[PDB]
Amino acid sequence: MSKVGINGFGRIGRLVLRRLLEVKSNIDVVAINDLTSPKILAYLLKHDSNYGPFPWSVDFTEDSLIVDGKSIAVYAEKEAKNIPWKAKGAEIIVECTGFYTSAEKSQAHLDAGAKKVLISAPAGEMKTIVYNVNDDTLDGNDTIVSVASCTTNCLAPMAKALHDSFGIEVGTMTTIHAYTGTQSLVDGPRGKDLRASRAAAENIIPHTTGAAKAIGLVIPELSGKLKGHAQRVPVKTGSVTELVSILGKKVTAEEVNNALKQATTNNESFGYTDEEIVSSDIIGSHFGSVFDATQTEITAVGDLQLVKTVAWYDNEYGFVTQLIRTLEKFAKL
Amino acid sequence: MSKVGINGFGRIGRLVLRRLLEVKSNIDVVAINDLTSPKILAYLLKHDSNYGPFPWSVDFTEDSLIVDGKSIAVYAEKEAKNIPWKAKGAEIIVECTGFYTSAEKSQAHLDAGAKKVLISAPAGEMKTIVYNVNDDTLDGNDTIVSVASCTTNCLAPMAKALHDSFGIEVGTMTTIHAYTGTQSLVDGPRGKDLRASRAAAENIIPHTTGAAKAIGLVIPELSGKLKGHAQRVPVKTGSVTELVSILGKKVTAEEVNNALKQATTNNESFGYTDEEIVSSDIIGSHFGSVFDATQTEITAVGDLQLVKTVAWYDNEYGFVTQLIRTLEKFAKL
Amino acid sequence: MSKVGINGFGRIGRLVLRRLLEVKSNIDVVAINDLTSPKILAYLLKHDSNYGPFPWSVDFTEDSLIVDGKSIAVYAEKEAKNIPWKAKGAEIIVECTGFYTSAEKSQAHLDAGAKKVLISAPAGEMKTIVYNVNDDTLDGNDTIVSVASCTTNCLAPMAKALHDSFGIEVGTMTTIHAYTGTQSLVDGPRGKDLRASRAAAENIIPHTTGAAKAIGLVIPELSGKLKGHAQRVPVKTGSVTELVSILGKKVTAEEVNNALKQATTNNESFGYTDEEIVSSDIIGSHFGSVFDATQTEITAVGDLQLVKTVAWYDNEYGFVTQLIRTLEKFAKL
Amino acid sequence: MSKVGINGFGRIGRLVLRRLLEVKSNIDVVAINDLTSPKILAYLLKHDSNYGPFPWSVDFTEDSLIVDGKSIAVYAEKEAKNIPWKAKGAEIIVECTGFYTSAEKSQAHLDAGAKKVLISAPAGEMKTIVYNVNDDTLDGNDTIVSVASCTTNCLAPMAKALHDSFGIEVGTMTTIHAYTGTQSLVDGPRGKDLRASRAAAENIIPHTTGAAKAIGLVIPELSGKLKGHAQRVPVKTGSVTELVSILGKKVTAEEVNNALKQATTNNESFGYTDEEIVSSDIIGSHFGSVFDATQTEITAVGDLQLVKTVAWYDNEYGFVTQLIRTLEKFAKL
Ligand SMILES: NC(=O)c1ccc[n+]([C@@H]2O[C@H](COP(=O)([O-])OP(=O)(O)OC[C@H]3O[C@@H](n4cnc5c(N)ncnc54)[C@H](O)[C@@H]3O)[C@@H](O)[C@H]2O)c1
Ligand SMILES: NC(=O)c1ccc[n+]([C@@H]2O[C@H](COP(=O)([O-])OP(=O)(O)OC[C@H]3O[C@@H](n4cnc5c(N)ncnc54)[C@H](O)[C@@H]3O)[C@@H](O)[C@H]2O)c1
Ligand SMILES: NC(=O)c1ccc[n+]([C@@H]2O[C@H](COP(=O)([O-])OP(=O)(O)OC[C@H]3O[C@@H](n4cnc5c(N)ncnc54)[C@H](O)[C@@H]3O)[C@@H](O)[C@H]2O)c1
Ligand SMILES: NC(=O)c1ccc[n+]([C@@H]2O[C@H](COP(=O)([O-])OP(=O)(O)OC[C@H]3O[C@@H](n4cnc5c(N)ncnc54)[C@H](O)[C@@H]3O)[C@@H](O)[C@H]2O)c1
Ligand SMILES: [Cl-]
Ligand SMILES: [Cl-]
Ligand SMILES: [Cl-]
Ligand SMILES: [Cl-]
Ligand SMILES: [Cl-]
Ligand SMILES: [Cl-]
Ligand SMILES: [Cl-]
Repeated sequence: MSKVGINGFGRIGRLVLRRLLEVKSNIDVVAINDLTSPKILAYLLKHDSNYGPFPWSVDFTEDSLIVDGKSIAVYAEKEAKNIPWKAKGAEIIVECTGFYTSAEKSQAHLDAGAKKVLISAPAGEMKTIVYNVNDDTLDGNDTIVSVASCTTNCLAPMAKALHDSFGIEVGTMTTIHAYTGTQSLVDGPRGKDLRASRAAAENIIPHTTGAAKAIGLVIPELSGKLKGHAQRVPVKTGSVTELVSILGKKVTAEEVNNALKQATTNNESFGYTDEEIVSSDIIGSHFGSVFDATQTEITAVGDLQLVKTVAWYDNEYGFVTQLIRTLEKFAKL
Repeated sequence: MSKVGINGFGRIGRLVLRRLLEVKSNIDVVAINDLTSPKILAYLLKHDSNYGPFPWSVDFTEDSLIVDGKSIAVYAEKEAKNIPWKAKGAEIIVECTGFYTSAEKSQAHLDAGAKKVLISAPAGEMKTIVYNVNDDTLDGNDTIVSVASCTTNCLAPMAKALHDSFGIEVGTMTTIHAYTGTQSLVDGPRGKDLRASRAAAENIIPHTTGAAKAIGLVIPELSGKLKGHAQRVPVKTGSVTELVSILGKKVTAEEVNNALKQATTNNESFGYTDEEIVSSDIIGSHFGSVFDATQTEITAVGDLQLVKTVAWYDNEYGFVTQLIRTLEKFAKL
Repeated sequence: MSKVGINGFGRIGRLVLRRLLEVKSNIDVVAINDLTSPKILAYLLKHDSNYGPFPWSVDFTEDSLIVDGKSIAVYAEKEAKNIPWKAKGAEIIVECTGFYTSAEKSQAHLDAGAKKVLISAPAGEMKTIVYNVNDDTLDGNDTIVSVASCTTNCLAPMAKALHDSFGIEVGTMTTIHAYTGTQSLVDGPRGKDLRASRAAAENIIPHTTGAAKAIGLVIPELSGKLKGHAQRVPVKTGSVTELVSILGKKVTAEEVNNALKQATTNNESFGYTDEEIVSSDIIGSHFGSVFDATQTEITAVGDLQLVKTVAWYDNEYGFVTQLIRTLEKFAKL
Repeated sequence: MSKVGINGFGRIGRLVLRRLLEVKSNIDVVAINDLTSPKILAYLLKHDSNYGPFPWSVDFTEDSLIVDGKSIAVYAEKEAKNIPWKAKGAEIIVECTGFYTSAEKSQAHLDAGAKKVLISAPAGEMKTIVYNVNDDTLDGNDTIVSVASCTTNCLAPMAKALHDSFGIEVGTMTTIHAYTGTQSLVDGPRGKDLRASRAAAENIIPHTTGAAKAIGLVIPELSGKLKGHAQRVPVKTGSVTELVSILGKKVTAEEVNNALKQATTNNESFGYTDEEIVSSDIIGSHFGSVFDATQTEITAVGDLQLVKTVAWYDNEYGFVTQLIRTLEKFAKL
């Protein structure tokens, strides 16, 4: 299967395409569905506030985009059941709308004539892959899979290294996270969630995330052992996850950092830094997660020890590189 | 005619209530319509990212707000014609949703039992008032009235003063304007305006406005003599309007500033400053416009002269002060 | 009664005046030292990007400010020993410059003729007060004293309550903190701290703070039990401190929240909220810290329990209210 | 000579070196002077909040940078007359500190052993070059020259084009400009410029600029015929210049646009767009100026006409491409 449709040509959807082209995948994006015109999708693909001009030619007709000379159909169907995926034979749907995050809802793509769906968000109790952590759980028989959230892709590889080297007995995470499209520009209603109603670029905004809760799906041994949340803050992309853990062994910072260094060596999904970087330095990252040895902290009082480990992530592009790695493997099974 | 309803309890609508309590108007707001729950409306009213905590007590029930101890009904009817304005006797509707910006649209509130409608926005060729420029044109027969935009309330008093003192033969305006809820948080579709699709807190974004174009509604002798546009920029509120004019007389800067100063004297709508202020100093202003003498500029070669005059405005609260002066006059006709 | 001098009329030092006038304190501020002219200090006092217009009249002469009709002498001596504090009889110095944060350095004010110094920052091993936590350790003999940081003033009352109710065995803190004047507007050298060189309004920036490390000066039984750091983010003021603890007893969330609530009752320094607030809601707070029951989290596995507690603080005005409470007491001893 | 030194390794100084490497220049940067250590300079060069990772290797020793394998000497001499430019034979100094913006001040570099200085800012009455507008006025005997400001490089080619096609009789300019390091992060003294004291990322801040006033240095026929100013706003780089002119002929929008379009054809310095861009789309531009046809406006009343023309500019990288074009020519004369 080398035929993809993108449902939801948003921040993640457009970057899926940009990254497919960047790595010369033999995947062919043949169709896109959204809620707008080809003219507007083309404007948006061409001009990006976070990543700058598209590196390839972009043009449009009344029913398509022309991206680096290839035609991609554009549809505007509110309900996935009505999307004509059969029309151009879209086999694998990259589900990036946020509105189909369960096997029940993403079934509508299959009903509509697609074979597989890769959901770009947590999608409940289904297979949930962080590339280079648990992508060997994938088989030929899988039809609807999740690559979880940006935060899950940041946390999982750090948690996994810690769990493998030291054991994690219990832990809590806080991500200091760039604001996203689910939040508000000015204070006003945003469904039921009171905090999401507040002006995102003018506030620190606590926010729920399931990355830690649902880590069970990626790292089965940590199931139920982690909790966490986010503080959404006014940067446009680039985020950082802090994990505070009780480990199964007494450790030093040096030891922790060496264990992480090993886990990131020749690891295309998981990077390492001992440089004094800030969030803008992670924009454009090709990793799902970048461990930052400069922020490691061990608080010890006798036999008790809290270990804080910190990893950066580009919640847009960095996450997308993990989505594509997983897509490329999903496509070959 | 002292009982009011607010349709659209947004940036403008919530501030309408705040300003009304602040000046202890004899006007009572007896009902609110929006699209959400009293809980959410009360949360937004209590906590404001731009003006801080509401200065009175705020609580709610399943169908009401309780503000400063007074009960205000809350309805959630998306079509104005369905709002049960008669239940609490709402007579004047302050229309702040953005969705009824015409006589044809806003007459739905009359169908729904109200007596008059004041529209918080330009609304085509109906009676349109900038308080202390043309509120003397209001009469007993006016049933649907507009107060034009924030930008109109800024531009008009400056243009009026220039018109009366010197003549404006032609002019062009640029307002450098705070972002608003019609813009986008992250890059993505925002109706059909391509620029409006771009991340508002991360861009200078050219934006069309009608303030100059429709100035004839407020200053009839300047009908068709002005054009202009906006540059939307990343401040939360607070804006500034520049007008470049060919006047009907040769002038000096001191002479323009003195004329403006005279027009702002005992003028509750139109302030003056010669202080080196910046936009956050205008937040919370009780004027619709504050002329800034430090920015006046006369550019002349022989008989060819360009005059640049600049005024600040808090496009949320300052505009709201104008809306409320207009409302209090409208209610006593 | 007591005559005060302010050294460093910056963000903090200006708000010290504002808050003293706001509470109608008996303290008279008779002198200010900074590095600039009365005209510039008057401009800055009058117009504040975070708190708006000064609530009292502000004027200047060539050597003073006139504030609400009262004269305050202005000096510009970069070395504190050259400040003529005796000329106006300034007895208590509020040291707000950043450059005299030790007993040895602040001694220069005593040499220059002041009697006491209160330093608006950590200042090594001196008496270090968080009002309503340990202000009872002050006595008539103290002549140089610290009120620690904003973060300490947020952290200490929350750590005190947890300590008093449950014991803290070990803990780690992260504060997501507004940017301040120690940081950089654009990427450029900023002393020796590499991360402080980076554009503050455009980045999440890891940053060291001694709040947790030196907490033993305020709560001696927690000496050595806490560590932490900051992430500096693009909000202009308003900050939040998370603390992850192992406590000496097993607990529920409700139980933690009730203990904190009791601790905040009739506590003018330490507030409580169960509302879904965001950082701009803390701006202008009259508390040093506001505990947020909505963010409390207990992660538990077997007999292991991590407890996350979170408190907001207005690192500018809120801290200042603490500084003023301490100042009022220190001046009467 | 082809050996260059940079004085002021700031936003402009560092981008000078990046651009020199990017276009594979002949020029050999042999020395840098600033105020700090090689370590700090290396960190700043390597990590850039606006343009991302340096595309070449960066290391340092105690007295040098090593960039793409080449050693560059670092000095820390706050007075230019003391910079030891003869040690590595720097012949042309790119003066980017902002402290030597006159002939008399930059003479210090010649006293210090250099032959020529190119000042990255206006510097009074000396040859002032906007590349592809008046670079042919440079000759073999010029030793101190200016490239003016970012704004000048944006305005001049638009003005030149309008002047050549229609005549400019008189005109006034407003640039909506990214904040820069001359401004303040938080409200605090900034020399004598009151508006520069105010928090740059939280305000619209009127600011003077000589772009229009000194335009006669670049286009002598326009001397005295233009004036203008800036509004500094909260975007990190990327700016826009609006010019309102009385022209020598009556025109249509299409006529202005086609004339501009012709002046931009095969012009490496002056670009054209008819796309609906916003400021972030100009970041990384290799033009000094990009004329934007979508914003052209003609306001006409009988006999009279005002013509608004607008061009974007990356006040950092864009301007730097102009500086480098000029430097390459200067070095070969
Ligand atoms: N932004 C991030 O940092 C991030 C990171 C990882 C995962 N995700 C997830 O990826 C998904 C997309 O997030 P995003 O930031 O790209 O959101 P977005 O809001 O930028 O994009 C959503 C796109 O889907 C379209 N859309 C909405 N409803 C639709 C429908 N019914 N049919 C077709 N198109 C529809 C919108 O028009 C838009 O173009 C979400 O599930 C999100 O949780 C986002
Ligand atoms: N924000 C400004 O600077 C400004 C200044 C002057 C005028 N205005 C105008 O005032 C009006 C409101 O602007 P705002 O900035 O407060 O917008 P907003 O988006 O903050 O508020 C609109 C409110 O109306 C509600 N709403 C939307 N459709 C509705 C419907 N059918 N029925 C009931 N409620 C509905 C929304 O839920 C929201 O609470 C617009 O016409 C706008 O142009 C805005
Ligand atoms: N969030 C906060 O801003 C915050 C919170 C708590 C404590 N503090 C502490 O308060 C102090 C001041 O912080 P700020 O944010 O007000 O800084 P600031 O930079 O806004 O103000 C410092 C003032 O000191 C002046 N100054 C510098 N050197 C001087 C000298 N040698 N003599 C006299 N004046 C001098 C400056 O001109 C400026 O007006 C620091 O110790 C800081 O850590 C700050
Ligand atoms: N930033 C822009 O948008 C822009 C555009 C065009 C021109 N310019 C001009 O270029 C010049 C530099 O601007 P910038 O934005 O790079 O400034 P900046 O503040 O980023 O850089 C100035 C550099 O000079 C160093 N410095 C200061 N005084 C010094 C001295 N006496 N000796 C040696 N080094 C010293 C600083 O440490 C810093 O690294 C200014 O003249 C400015 O007007 C700036
Ligand atoms: Cl469906
Ligand atoms: Cl959780
Ligand atoms: Cl209706
Ligand atoms: Cl117009
Ligand atoms: Cl506008
Ligand atoms: Cl620590
Ligand atoms: Cl000028």
